Formats: sequence, C-alpha cells, structure tokens
Amino acid sequence: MGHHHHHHSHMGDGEGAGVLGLSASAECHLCPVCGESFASKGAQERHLRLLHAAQVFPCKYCPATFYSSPGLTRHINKCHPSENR
Ligand SMILES: [Zn+2]
Ligand SMILES: [Zn+2]
Repeated sequence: MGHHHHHHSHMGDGEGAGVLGLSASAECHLCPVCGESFASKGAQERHLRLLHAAQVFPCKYCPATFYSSPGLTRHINKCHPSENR
C-alpha cells in the first residue's frame, strides 16, 4: 500500500532570442569534454555530437549516443540487431 511517484519532471522553461545582459544559466547540464554551463539538455548533447564527438560514440542508426566505445557496438548487437547496413 502507498505506491506513489514523485513525478515533478518539468524539463524545459526557456523561449527567446537576442543578447545577454548577465552571464545567466547554471551548471545543470555540461558537455563532458568542455566545462560549459547549459540550462537546456539538448544544448549539452549538440555540443558533443557536433564538436566534442571524438569522445562520445553515437550508434548511427539511432540518436542514442554512448559515452564508451563497447556500448556503441552493444546497441547494434543487442538493441538494434536488424541494422547491419
Ligand atoms: Zn563541448
Ligand atoms: Zn542503436
């Protein structure tokens, strides 16, 4: 009895464009290869898959990006076993 979730998951909150009058953001999401404060989580992922993609290994058929070399092939073997193109 008392099976309950604490689901306060509300990730986002940020719409706008322009300059900045103050540093803003915080150490919430960091691109693991360069210490740089991202508020948005997609901002962390994009700084990897574009620039800092040497350290991270993306299983090419899906956007599931690994942070290790064995994990790369382990998707294609286990969780993506139709994809040998
Ligand atoms: Zn980076
Ligand atoms: Zn995959």
